[PDB]
Amino acid sequence: ELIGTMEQIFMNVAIFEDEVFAGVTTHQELFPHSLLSVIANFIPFSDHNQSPRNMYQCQMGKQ
Amino acid sequence: GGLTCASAPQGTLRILEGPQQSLSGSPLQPIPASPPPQIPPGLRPRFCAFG
Repeated sequence: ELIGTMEQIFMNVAIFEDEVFAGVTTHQELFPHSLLSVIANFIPFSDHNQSPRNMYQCQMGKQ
Repeated sequence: GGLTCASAPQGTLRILEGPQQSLSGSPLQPIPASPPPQIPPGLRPRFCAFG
């Protein structure tokens, strides 16, 4: 399915499987890194760096 | 010979067309979960010391 910004507030969307439940979890996300941008998906292991650092990497990959 | 108001209706029927729910199967993903990165079998050292 395709959901919108206002339609997403009234529905449960698991990220990983085994997070899906029976009554809860109406939907599920395609990939776990769907939340991140195209450039933020080019940073390696962004999960183990602190966040202000991933914001500077995004701005430094464009210079 | 004209039209006059008749007795008030005693009830109302509202019709709509509706289909039903299937069983909950919840088939989340073709190849599901985040499959883990892993070791290539055997591998072997690709480097040796001198001497």
